[PDB]
Amino acid sequence: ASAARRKEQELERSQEQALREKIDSVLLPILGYGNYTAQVDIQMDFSAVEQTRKRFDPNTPATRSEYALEDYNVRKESTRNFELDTTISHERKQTGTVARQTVSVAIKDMSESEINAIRQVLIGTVGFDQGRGDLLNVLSVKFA
Amino acid sequence: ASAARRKEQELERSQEQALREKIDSVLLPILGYGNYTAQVDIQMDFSAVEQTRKRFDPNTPATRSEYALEDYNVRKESTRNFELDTTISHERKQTGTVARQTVSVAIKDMSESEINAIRQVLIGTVGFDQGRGDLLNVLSVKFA
Amino acid sequence: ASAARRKEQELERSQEQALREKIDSVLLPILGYGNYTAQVDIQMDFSAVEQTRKRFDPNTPATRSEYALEDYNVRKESTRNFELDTTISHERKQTGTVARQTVSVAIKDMSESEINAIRQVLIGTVGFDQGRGDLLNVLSVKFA
Amino acid sequence: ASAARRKEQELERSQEQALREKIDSVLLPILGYGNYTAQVDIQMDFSAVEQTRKRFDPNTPATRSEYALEDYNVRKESTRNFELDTTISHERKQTGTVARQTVSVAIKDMSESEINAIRQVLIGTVGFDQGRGDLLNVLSVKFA
Amino acid sequence: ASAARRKEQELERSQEQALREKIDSVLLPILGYGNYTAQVDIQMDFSAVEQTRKRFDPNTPATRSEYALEDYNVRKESTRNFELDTTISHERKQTGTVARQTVSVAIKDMSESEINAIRQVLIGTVGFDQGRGDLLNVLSVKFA
Amino acid sequence: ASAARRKEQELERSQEQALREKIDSVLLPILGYGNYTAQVDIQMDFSAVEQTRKRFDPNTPATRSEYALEDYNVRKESTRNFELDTTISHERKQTGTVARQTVSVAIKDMSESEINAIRQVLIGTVGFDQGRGDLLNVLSVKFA
Repeated sequence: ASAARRKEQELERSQEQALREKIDSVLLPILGYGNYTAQVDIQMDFSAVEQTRKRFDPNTPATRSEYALEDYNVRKESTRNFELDTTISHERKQTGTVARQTVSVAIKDMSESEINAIRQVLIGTVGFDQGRGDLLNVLSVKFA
Repeated sequence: ASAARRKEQELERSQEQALREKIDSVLLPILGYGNYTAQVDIQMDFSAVEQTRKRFDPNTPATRSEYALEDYNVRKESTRNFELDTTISHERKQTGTVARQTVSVAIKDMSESEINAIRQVLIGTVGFDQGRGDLLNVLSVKFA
Repeated sequence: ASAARRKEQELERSQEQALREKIDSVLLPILGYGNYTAQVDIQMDFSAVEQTRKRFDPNTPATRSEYALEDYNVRKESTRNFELDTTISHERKQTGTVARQTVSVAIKDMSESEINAIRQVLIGTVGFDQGRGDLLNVLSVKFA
Repeated sequence: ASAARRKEQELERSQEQALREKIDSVLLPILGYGNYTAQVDIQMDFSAVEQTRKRFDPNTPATRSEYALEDYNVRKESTRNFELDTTISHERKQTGTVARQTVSVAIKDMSESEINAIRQVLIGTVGFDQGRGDLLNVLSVKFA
Repeated sequence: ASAARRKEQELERSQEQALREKIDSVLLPILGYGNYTAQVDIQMDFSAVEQTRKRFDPNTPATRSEYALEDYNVRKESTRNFELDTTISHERKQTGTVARQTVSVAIKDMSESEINAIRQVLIGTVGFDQGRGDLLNVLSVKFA
Repeated sequence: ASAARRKEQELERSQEQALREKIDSVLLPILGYGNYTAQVDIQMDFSAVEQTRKRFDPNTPATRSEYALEDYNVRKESTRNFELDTTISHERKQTGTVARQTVSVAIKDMSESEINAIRQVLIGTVGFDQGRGDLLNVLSVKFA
């Protein structure tokens, strides 16, 4: 029960560790050893979702049987059968999708252009996405 | 029964410990050894939620059988059958989701800008989220 | 359960590693050792989708049986049967399709034409596709 | 489950390797050793599609039984049966079809005619096809 | 599953190898060693198609039974049976048909007539067919 | 499955080899050693076709039973039975029929009459047939 849950926790940590390497592999040759520091956080969910969809197309009907009666003298009778396009889809979702991620970078003292360029580099280095509400902050402060 | 519950408690502590490392890895090189102190708290729940949804689309009907009678002289009769889009979803929730989290940081004596910058760094260092009603306080006081 | 999921994670890393070789095999002879740095990221999904389609062609009907009555004096009666073209398709999707990919390249200090040419080379070196919302950034910054 | 999927990945790499030989066998004697560089990418899918078609020909009917009544005095009655041409087709698709392919070639420094001729040679050397949205770029840049 | 698929790949390579010999057996005695280079590509499919056709001839009917009534005074009645020509065909397609093929030939430096003659020779040497959208390019470029 | 298919490939090669001997047995004593070169290609199919035909002769009917009534006063009634000629044919097609064939011959340097005569000889030497869209080209070029 709770034995497996702890394992899940460890997995999250692993993800963070991976990120903590990648940012280390890019900022080190450009900024320098001891002139930067950063940390990351990854939050995920472990739900279990299944979906079954069964759709129809009402705009394309096909007739199979038809009966009509038009007895004037005004008796009018009609009986028709139809066949429709059916689509069935069955989907199972993954377990462990990343929900949110936060990255913070502090640089020892910079102009606006340099910070913007470093942020642009980190955009591809990390993979920031605005759809998931991700967070990425880069700034320069005085060390001590 | 109660043997497993205690384990859950330990898990919470582990989470706090993790945070107590991350804040230590960022504030130490910028502020300095012995010039800061902080503690965290994490509160979670261990419920068990299952959901089953079965939705329909009323705006897209598809006809299958149709019978009509229009006997004037004004007898009018109609009988129709319909087919609708059906969606079935089954979801199971996780056990151990984080509900609230509190972070407090005290700095030995600072200007407003420095405190704001440190708070901004901690925002990404911790992962503060306003949706869950999280709490983060950073301030400077005189030590003794 | 969770034992296999971790394996999936490793697979993603492998993909990134492959890319980290290819960019190394092209930029090295043109730019030079120690004058560039780059990192990549690949995000995928592990869903399980099955589809079953059953289509009809309403514009091409074929008659099988026909009965008519035209008793004037105005009794009119008709009864027809039809046969239609039926197409049945069953599809199963893959597991592990690439969703998004980000590439970032920084070059030590360049004119606009050189950067454009390097980007064009990397376009075929990596395989950037705008349909998936892929990201590729190449820029030049001052190293330290 | 995931053990076989990795194998699929390896297969893709093999394809690329093959291409990386063919371009090496053509450009080497014409351009020269150390005056060119190139890389390729191949993306495929591993779906499983089955199709069953059952077509009819409505323009060519054949009568089998016919009954008629033409009682004047105007009773008119008709009843006919028909036989139609039926075609049944069952198809199974392959697994591992190539979807897209990208080729990029850089030549150390050229006139437009020479680049056009090299592109024309590579057209048959690789097998570029516009139907699949393939990509082939050849250009000349200054090396370092 | 995937073990046999790889074998299919090898088969394709074999085809190319065969072509790479035939062009070598014709161009070598006429052009000379070291004055030409060429490569080929063959793309095939591995589907599985089955067909069943059941055709009729409506223009040639044969009567079997006939009943008529011609009671004047105007009662007219007729009932006829027919026999028709039936043809049944069952076909199974091959696996591994060649879809497209590309040939590219470069000759070290030529007049238009010589290139046209070499192309004409290669037409029969390879078997170029316009129905399948085959590609054959022969040109002369300056070597280095 | 695929083991036998490869064998089929080998068979095709054998056919070509046979042709490569026959042209060698005719052109050698008339043209001379080292004054000619040629190659052939044979493309076949490996389908499986079965046919069943069931034909009738409507122009030759034979009466078996006949009933007539001619009650004047104008009641007219007739009922006849017929017997027809039936032909049943069952056919099974071969596997490995030759579809197309290409022959190309180059002669070291000729007048039009000599080339026409050599083409006429090769017509019977090979067996060129225009029904299958066969290809045969004979020409003279300068060797090197």
